[PDB]
Formats: sequence, C-alpha cells, structure tokens
Amino acid sequence: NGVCCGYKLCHPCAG
Repeated sequence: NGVCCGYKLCHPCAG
C-alpha cells in the first residue's frame, strides 16, 4: 500500500 517507518527503518507496509 505504501511505505511505513517503524524501528528507525522505513519499508513497505503491505504494498
């Protein structure tokens, strides 16, 4: 769906 930032690292959440 897009990019998500969590543990100081942004990565695709679920496309």
